[PDB]
Amino acid sequence: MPLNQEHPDYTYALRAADGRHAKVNEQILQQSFILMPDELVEHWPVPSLGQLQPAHMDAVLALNPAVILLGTGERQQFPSTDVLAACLTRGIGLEAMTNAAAARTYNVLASEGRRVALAMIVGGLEHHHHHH
Repeated sequence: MPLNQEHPDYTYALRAADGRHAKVNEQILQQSFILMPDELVEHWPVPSLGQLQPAHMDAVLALNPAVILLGTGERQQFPSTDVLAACLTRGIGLEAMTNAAAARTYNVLASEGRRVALAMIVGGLEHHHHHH
């Protein structure tokens, strides 16, 4: 018998990440969130990496992953070198990509079965821009 049961619920799948929005199954997220093969962490109050610090990634470090895929939506920017220090010492593979690219790498790692932390930041919090 498959010994992976007891309220496993339904396996969430990422359908499409455009960079400003993220379509998780049928859920449209427009913020920053952490997806892992354990649960979905919607609560990540870091919409901009200008506040990105191990102190706010502590929750991520507490989960203790092997590789962390950071999606910068469509606005690619690298995390503070301060963050890299904490990652390097633990041996954490922190990768900064776009949501489109991260979705591909996450697919591979999901099939590998290795603990990957998918941190998606979608830079699409705004609405109807200026034209009416």
